[PDB]
Amino acid sequence: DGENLRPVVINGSNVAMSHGNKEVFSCRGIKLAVDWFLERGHKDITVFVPAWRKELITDQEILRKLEKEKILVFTPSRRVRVVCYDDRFIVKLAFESDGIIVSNDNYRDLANEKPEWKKFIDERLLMYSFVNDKFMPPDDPLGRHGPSLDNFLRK
Repeated sequence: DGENLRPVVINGSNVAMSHGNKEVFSCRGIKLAVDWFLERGHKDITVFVPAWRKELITDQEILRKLEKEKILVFTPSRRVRVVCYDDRFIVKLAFESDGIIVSNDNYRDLANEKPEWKKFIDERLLMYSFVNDKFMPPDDPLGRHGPSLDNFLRK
């Protein structure tokens, strides 16, 4: 009740994959997005990647530091392979933290589930594009009819 900037929650798996070669998990995509939000002034950032990424993937050592730095968490997975969907962990954290969800995933699945999540997703989803190492969020994140980038990123 004081931090005028919102928390940021990042779908790492989609970011990494949306960086570099479409099929390559280019970790470095996360840090770049984190450096977008750290220079803007955000202190609360969290990036959810499945645990198996620790164990077509480049720069895994990025996921070591961001984890130890309080920014990253490794969602559950194991063998039987089963991977608990990080999708829910992001939506629920961003919902309660009053933050944003950084993803090119529309989250139609979780929106369709319950009407509070559809409202929150459509109002607080921050989409993006990568051009090389240029993490460019739109300055019209809800299209034109919603807030600008600054307004969207702040309480």
